[PDB]
Amino acid sequence: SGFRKELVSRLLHLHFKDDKTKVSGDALQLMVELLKVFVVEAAVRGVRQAQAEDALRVDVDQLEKVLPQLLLDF
Amino acid sequence: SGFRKELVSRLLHLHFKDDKTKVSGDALQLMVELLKVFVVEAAVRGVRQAQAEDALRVDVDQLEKVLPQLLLDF
Amino acid sequence: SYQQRLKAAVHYTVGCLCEEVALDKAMQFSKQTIAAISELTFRQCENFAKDLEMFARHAKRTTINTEDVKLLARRSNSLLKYITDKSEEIAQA
Amino acid sequence: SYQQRLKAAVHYTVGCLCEEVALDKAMQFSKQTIAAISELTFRQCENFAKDLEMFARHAKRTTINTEDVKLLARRSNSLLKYITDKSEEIAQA
Repeated sequence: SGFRKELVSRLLHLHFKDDKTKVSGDALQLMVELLKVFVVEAAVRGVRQAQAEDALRVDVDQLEKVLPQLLLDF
Repeated sequence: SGFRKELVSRLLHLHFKDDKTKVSGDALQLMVELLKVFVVEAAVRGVRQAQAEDALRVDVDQLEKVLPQLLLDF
Repeated sequence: SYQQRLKAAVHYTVGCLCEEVALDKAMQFSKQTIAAISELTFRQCENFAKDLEMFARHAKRTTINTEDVKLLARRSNSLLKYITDKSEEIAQA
Repeated sequence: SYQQRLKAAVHYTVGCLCEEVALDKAMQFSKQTIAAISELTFRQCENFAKDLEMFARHAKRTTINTEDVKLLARRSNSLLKYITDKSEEIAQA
């Protein structure tokens, strides 16, 4: 499971400030991996936080606690 | 009031991984300014937080609340 | 709508990824949490995209390469390592 | 010791800067808070230093310039603007 190249390409091109900007094939494959690790990290850290608070499941409250540090790491 | 070039230079060179690495005069002057803004932001946000909590002075507790976002901005 | 379609596609993949993690960790995610990670992942693409562009043009290039991508992972040793591993594996094929 | 001396020097300037702000805002800082901002500013230099170096070598340079420094301020519009202002003012003299 993971993100499709085309999706990632469209997501990137949405925000480029210049029309000339392009993304190499390898870079795009790498971005696919990078996005997957980002999501997985969010999820895993969310779980650890839920476990630490002894919660039944990961709620938004637990998630929000780990976001600041997650964003610093990326 | 502010940081001296020499202090900043020594601070930077402490962390460079490569001995060839050097810093231009203009860049160093800029770094002096950047560090000042960093400190001032931390101080100003700390105060706003203290005001919001209606505190007497800025304690470490108020400070720690604003750091995550401060670090994201820098 | 264009962005809604992109979002929904992101949301679908985030759902799958989270479900894998819920299995591996024997711990569930609320539907709201999965949605939050999805919005977050969408927002993150903006930062990644803008940074990649600036990193490219900083090296006076208009097309982003894997060095730009590695730079994106510069901030955490374990991340840079993971991303560098993946890049070699990609240069392999 | 070398790093202690650097730290103390940073602490002194942080103290001055904070005191200015405590005046302008009619709000005091505990001594602990000032110390915390000092440690923080010291740690932050490591990140600035490492980034600057990587940004330089990304452009295949060994000497850091003002473009590298501006890149450091890339993440906030108001910061990038402030830093760009200062850089022109510096290129003036």
